[PDB]
Amino acid sequence: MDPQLERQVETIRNLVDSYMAIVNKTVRDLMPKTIMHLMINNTKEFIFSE
Repeated sequence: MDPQLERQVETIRNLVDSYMAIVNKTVRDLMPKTIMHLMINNTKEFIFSE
């Protein structure tokens, strides 16, 4: 299967790397936004109002 698996393995690996690059961009973006929405702003609301 070496004539096939060699190419199939390389094909899959390149696809995985590209897709994971996209996922890393998305998570880097979401995390600061998620933290601000749920943690910092609620703290400001509590300190002023509660």
